[PDB]
Amino acid sequence: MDPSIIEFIGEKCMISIIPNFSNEPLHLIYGPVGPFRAGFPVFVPLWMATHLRKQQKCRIVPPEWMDMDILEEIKEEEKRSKFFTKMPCEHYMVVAQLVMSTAPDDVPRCEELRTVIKDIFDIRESKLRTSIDAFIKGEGTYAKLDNLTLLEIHSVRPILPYSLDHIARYQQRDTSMLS
Amino acid sequence: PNYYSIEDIFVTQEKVECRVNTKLQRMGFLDSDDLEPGRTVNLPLWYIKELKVNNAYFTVAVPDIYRNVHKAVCEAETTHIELGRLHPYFYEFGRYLTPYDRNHVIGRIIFETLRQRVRHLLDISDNIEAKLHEAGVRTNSQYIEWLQMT
Amino acid sequence: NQQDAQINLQAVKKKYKEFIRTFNEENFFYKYRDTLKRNYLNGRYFLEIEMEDLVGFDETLADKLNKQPTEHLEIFEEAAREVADEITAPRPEHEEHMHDIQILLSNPTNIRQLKSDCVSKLVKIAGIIVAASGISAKATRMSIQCLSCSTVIPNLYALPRKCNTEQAGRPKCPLDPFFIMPDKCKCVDFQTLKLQELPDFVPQGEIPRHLQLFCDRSLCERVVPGNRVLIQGIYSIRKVGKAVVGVRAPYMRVVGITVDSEGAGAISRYTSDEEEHFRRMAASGDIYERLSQSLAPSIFGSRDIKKAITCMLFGGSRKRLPDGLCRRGDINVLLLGDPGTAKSQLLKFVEKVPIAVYTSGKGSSTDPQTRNFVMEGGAMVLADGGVVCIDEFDKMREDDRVAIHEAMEQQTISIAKAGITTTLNSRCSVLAAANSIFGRWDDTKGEENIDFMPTILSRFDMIFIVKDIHDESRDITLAKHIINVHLSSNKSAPSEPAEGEISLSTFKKYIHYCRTHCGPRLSEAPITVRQLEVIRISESLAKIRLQPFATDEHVNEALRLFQVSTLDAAM
Amino acid sequence: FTQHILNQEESREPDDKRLSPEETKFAQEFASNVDEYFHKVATQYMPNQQRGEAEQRIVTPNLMSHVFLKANVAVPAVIVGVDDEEVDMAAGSQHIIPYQLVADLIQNNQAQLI
Amino acid sequence: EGEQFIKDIQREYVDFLDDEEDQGIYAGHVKDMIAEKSKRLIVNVNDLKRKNPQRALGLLSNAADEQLAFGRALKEYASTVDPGYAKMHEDLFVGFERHVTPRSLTSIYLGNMVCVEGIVTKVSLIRPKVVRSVHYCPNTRKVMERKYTDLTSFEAVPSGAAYPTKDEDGNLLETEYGLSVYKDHQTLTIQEMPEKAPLPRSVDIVCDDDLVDRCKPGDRVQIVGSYRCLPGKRGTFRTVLLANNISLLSKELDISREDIMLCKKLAKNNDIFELLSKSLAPSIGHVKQAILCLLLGGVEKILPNGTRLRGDINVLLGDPSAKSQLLRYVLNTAPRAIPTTGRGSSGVGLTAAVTTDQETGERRLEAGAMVLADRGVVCIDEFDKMSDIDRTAIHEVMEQGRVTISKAGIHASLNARCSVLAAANPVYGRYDQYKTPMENIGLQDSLLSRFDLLFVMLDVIDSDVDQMISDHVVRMHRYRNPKEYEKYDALLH
Amino acid sequence: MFGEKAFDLLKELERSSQTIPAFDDDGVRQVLEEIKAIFEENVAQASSYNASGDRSLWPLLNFRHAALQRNKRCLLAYLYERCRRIKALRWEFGPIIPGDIKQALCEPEVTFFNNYSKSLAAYMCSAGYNQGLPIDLTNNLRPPKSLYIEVRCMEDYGKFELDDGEVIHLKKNSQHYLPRAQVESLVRQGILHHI
DNA sequence: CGTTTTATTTTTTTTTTTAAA
Ligand SMILES: Nc1ncnc2c1ncn2[C@@H]1O[C@H](COP(=O)(O)OP(=O)(O)OP(=O)(O)O)[C@@H](O)[C@H]1O
Ligand SMILES: Nc1ncnc2c1ncn2[C@@H]1O[C@H](COP(=O)(O)OP(=O)(O)O)[C@@H](O)[C@H]1O
Repeated sequence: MDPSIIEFIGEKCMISIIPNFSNEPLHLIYGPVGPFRAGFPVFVPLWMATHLRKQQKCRIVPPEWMDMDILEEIKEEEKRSKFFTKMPCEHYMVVAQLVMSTAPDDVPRCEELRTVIKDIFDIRESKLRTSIDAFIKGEGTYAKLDNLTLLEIHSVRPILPYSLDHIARYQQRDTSMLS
Repeated sequence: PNYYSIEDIFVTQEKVECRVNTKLQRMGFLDSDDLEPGRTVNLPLWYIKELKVNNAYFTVAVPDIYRNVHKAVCEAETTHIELGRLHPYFYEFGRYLTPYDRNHVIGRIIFETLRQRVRHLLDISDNIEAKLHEAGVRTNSQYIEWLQMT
Repeated sequence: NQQDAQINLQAVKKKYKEFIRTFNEENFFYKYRDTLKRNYLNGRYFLEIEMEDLVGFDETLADKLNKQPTEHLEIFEEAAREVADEITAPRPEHEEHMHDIQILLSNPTNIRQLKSDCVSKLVKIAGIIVAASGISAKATRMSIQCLSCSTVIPNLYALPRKCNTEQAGRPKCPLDPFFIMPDKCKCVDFQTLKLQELPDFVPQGEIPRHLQLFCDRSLCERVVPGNRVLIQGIYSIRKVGKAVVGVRAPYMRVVGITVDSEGAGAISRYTSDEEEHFRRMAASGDIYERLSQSLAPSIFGSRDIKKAITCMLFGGSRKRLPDGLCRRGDINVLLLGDPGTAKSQLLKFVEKVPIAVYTSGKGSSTDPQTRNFVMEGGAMVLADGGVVCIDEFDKMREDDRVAIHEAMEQQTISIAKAGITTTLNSRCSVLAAANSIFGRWDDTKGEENIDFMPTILSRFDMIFIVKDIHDESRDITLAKHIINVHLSSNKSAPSEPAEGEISLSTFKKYIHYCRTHCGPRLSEAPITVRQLEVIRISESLAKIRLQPFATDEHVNEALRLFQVSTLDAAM
Repeated sequence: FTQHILNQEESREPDDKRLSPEETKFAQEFASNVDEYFHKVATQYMPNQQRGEAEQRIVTPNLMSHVFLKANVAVPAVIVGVDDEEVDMAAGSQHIIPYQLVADLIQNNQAQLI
Repeated sequence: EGEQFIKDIQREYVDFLDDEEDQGIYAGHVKDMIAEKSKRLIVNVNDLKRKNPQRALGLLSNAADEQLAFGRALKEYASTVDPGYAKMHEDLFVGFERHVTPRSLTSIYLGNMVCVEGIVTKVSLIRPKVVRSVHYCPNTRKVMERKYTDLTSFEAVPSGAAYPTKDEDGNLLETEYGLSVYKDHQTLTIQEMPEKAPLPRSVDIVCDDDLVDRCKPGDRVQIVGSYRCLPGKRGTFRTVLLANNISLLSKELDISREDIMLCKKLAKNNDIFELLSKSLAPSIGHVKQAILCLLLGGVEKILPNGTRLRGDINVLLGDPSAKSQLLRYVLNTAPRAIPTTGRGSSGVGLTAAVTTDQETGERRLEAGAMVLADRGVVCIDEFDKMSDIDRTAIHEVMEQGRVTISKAGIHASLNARCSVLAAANPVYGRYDQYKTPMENIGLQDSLLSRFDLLFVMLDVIDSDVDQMISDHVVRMHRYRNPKEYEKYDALLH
Repeated sequence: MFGEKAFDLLKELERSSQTIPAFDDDGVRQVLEEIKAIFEENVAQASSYNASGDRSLWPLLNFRHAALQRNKRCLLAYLYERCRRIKALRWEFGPIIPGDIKQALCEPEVTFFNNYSKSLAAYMCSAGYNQGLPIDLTNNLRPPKSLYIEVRCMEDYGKFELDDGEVIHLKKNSQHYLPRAQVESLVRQGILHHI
């Protein structure tokens, strides 16, 4: 439960990017990567583009859920989210941070992007105050993950469970109740 | 030896004045070798935390805020009742108390108050709630930088 | 939808809403957007904004906005609701219902500068609050049986000839069968607020002018008199015309005031390092006599006898009993003497050093609107926790000298102008100051300083007299205690360097902890009945040494201070 | 959990799977510091009957860390070991619980954690 | 008959009428055989919400219309059980039992039945208002009828107008009275209880026939009400709260025939003088035995077809400085018995010629201060200094105890059974018999039996009583304290 | 009274919060010298035939137990409470830089201290390698640069730097020809705005 | 064979009257 705990995680994901110099002073780091050639895109984890874009080395354009129309349609797809909805990579609220930090110095339209995603994040979390006004009666055996994303549940992780324990002291005897 | 507590000298030391069925012998701390059936007998808990509740020494009795007279309407008045800091151990008296008085009736009440918090702290965006309250503020205050360096 | 300019919609159509949805820079913090969320931490139903962020977008709305905000701020209302009500649920599955809102704006000006030209216009000025009314009423709509439509209103006529008890065949119903039905209504607040101009803009040869104000919903219960304001309003009207020709309406309303935080006074209405400041000095058991040169922190007097203040400001203890009485936790002390001793300015400072008022005699002391008889009250106003120190007891009318006898020995208060009985009391006290007859030559002899009663010399304690005693040794010193003390007018800062004779504000809150903990007590233990009845100062020292308890005669230190007084009434 | 973990170790001598040695050298380091500092807290007239490493001291018998479950198994209702209701499992959803009841699937690593 | 839930809402109160609470506790033989006929039942919301919580909300958002309904269900119940308590067909209002400061009625609670506590004040004029019109057609002789309404009762009004005539044809048309009934109406206002104040803001209420002035300006109460406001602001607005019950807090008694049985049995302990004398002021030697009758007022005596003799007692005595912290233990506890300022007038019993208040006024501020203690008692200080004008106005009283002044105001006579005390100061100190008793005070002996004693109060500081004074007065000062908070119980001694 | 006195201990850490000049061992002294004095209170009827084991010393036997009870666990705290903030700085440094004072050392606190410093020894043998390396965990995670340039700080204090340097004067401008081998000590105890 | 009715408050100077050590 942290700001960079996810960033120990989410940037592990890997996507096709462009390098604009070829293989480095060494040729290839062994691992899933293949070596590098300018003008030839390469898929990598995303904790190098730090050391490219801040290094003034090469560009990148994103995945396709990272665009306008698909998310300008998911904005109405989640009408079904009386449980949950479509999940484009389930971390588009963390990657977009570091993407839109330094990438959009050259990217088109980093804004409607930003607009909708904030227009999607908290609103999916309003669900998570409201659907909690459905939660009653010691429902340990009722919960919801079915298309939950990655970045949200931490924001309730520390609180209610460390409450619900010394509730759960009460959640055999005679007619009265017991804990 | 405990699910420990900050006030282990105010933890089991809040005091009640239960009456008496039978005689007494030599209280020691008090003005005492024999006293009456039925008396305002000040009783700070701990020695009677396991002192033979079934025995003919003491009776059904409550400090009456903890009696139904407040609380059994504080379950109907469970709507905007305030508690402040008053009788503090009020999520937790019964965690010991409830059967020990042996009026078999008030186990529901405290739960009935505090399970309300499943729909109190939506709008959140005693000496025990303090911890989780601090935490509730804190985690969001740092989720703030979970956005960015901000 | 006349979309050439002045359109009815653009704002709520796309624009101001989208400005809101554009107020967006990264960190994911730069928002005019989550503000109201943390307003919704309670249901505050408002929000604050600027007058120079629209300018960060454009130069076209700034001029268009400020002209007719009577329209724009409700356009903004509609944008607000129709945007924010999206937020109760992402998709249709949470809403009790929506509700109502507020929007709040933010170079100053004055009152003698704004006239016929400055009408229907928004302004920034600054003044000083005076008083204002209560919180009554106002709605937006309701309806009538006769037609049952929500009576749409332009401004916060009276249903002309159409009746609508009408379409029953013929049988008609002219001239208003309109019983207004408030059970269908809405509801708002009011205060009618007020200002006075500065003390800098020529009220001297002229008169200080002022005007009236007008508020709406949540901005009442915010402001009380004796405060200092900046504001934005409107120059608007109430009357009609063409009054030998047309004299008419001043007032303003509010939009978004911004008040002041004047420096260091207002721990009044709206740290632990300071507790470390507090306590490590009291760790030293050197406060009793150290602060006997502090209460007059910069000048001479009461020096070896100032120790007797240690009991009074902390006081004793209002130790109630099982029986009737509520004892005299309030207890009184005296001063008396001639002028020249700095006795005018010393107590002048004492108001600066908890809470009170200070002058003497007839100077505190026994409306044409909405037919209610106001009565602002008596003398416990600023003194019920506050205490006072004043001159001119006998130099005062004897009509307002019964109250003192009721006030003081008991707080035996009552009311009899109209037929109801204020049963008031207080934890208050007084000191007396003096320029009565013949001082030290009087005090040793008998009893005529006050020329009416022997009562006084009744329920008072230490008798410490102010003199200008001839002492040739001290003559030169107080001949030299007085020049540069006056001259350069310079004694401000270097009193605070002392160990514990310092820091008036820190002292204020030292004390307002010190007494303000509980009702501490004493231990087990010429000596007459009244002098005795000082027992309350037996109680004092546990706040002075900050004990729980103490015994009789270590605190008869005060008796060494009081036996000084006993020589006045020795025999 | 220096307190009663030694019960588990004297129950099972937990093998390379469960515990590790250096943890059990903390037993040395624990009793050394605690008793040889206690040697100057109360040892002048130390206890009379409960004199050793005392009876009442425990950190965490609560197996009650109420826990979120990473659904990454059989999307049909694979019903498995837990003392509360276990009906209706699936690869996304969850029936939230405490740790006391599933010491089973994560010893299998059948199930997972969020 | 709005949205047709109305009858169903009526049924839900009628559905209050089935088993042990209704069937055993509630009404029928709970009011009617105790024979009060007063429509008003006590409601207790926690029960109704335990049955029909939706209907516990049915008021709290719209209490405009629960009232014809409640009355309907009641007349159905009382009208389908008792035929005696049924020839009073009117609304027959009921209990309806959020306390906010009269300062915190803030646009809202409209439609809500909510509470505020405060002062009775400006208790005002009483005037009935009219319900129906029992109109007659004396040629055709048909007693026809026309009901009326106001917002102060419901939402609507009729064509509220002149009692009609010449309406049908011009036949014999005239009223009939004694049947066209009327409704006792009262108006007053309330203030916050002043101690909370930092101008404290008031409220305005309106009443009805069984709600009519249960106490007085100079009392205070908890009172529960709805809210409206009728006028049409800018086509200003001003409100009033209403739809009320009554309660009261500043009184004193779970005293049925048990507590009398309690008070009898301990009678026989003969020297209660001991107990009752050491009862209120153990915080004080000395008197308390003697105090007895200033509390008790006195006794009543009437001759057949003649006159009477006044009954109660008046005495006071002392060295300067126990006399101002003494006149207590009854000023607080005694029912409605008031000492006064000490040197006070404009209210002992005079008009005080000051016609700068309402521009007229004959009796407009004619009154005194002992009739508030009618069948009570009084004390004061500063008699030793007080004026001799109304000393005259005493000599009437201690002789008679009825006040009979007519300096053109009016030829008064008004009951009073009151007693009262005085002050002292020795104009020369410690002289009581060496000089003499009398006129070490600056006083008068015309008042021989006016007061009912010549008594004395004395002191000297001593050598022999020196440590006696020390050790007892401090025995007090530390039996003042606990174990002999800030102060627990002081037990021993 | 019977130990209501940790409520007094709370202010012993006041300046010693994150700006700790020095700490104090106090609040304890006769608080300890009572406890076995009142073993006499605890021993008085202890196995005495004054009553031969009957009613009137059961209820306050529990007191004798309660008195014990509150004794030991605050005595857990009295250093355990002190061992926590210790552990922060004591992860912020291995045995490089122990306490600034060691003046409020509850005299055999070294018993726990070294042992606690040596509970890490378990971890240490496994940490770094199977044989182990006292491993960098808390300090100078610069992506490290060349060894020999001087230093700037933000008024560190204690001057306890045991690392191979001539004299650094561990404050802001502890600035001498300082290699990396010296400067590997501390980061966030008043130090590192800057190099 | 139609289309309209209705409110005022504070200060003066005289002749009355009334206040304190
Ligand atoms: N026997 C006693 N019992 C109780 N209190 C006493 C006794 N003797 C003296 N005292 C205390 O001495 C004080 C004497 O001052 P006190 O307030 O009585 O002045 P006073 O008698 O009202 O003065 P004056 O009558 O001149 O106005 C009282 O407050 C009282 O509490
Ligand atoms: N010891 C002193 N220290 C400082 N100022 C003094 C002293 N004695 C007299 N004064 C002067 O006396 C003045 C106040 O005199 P004051 O008490 O008003 O006389 P009175 O009481 O007759 O009005 C102050 O301005 C102050 O300068």
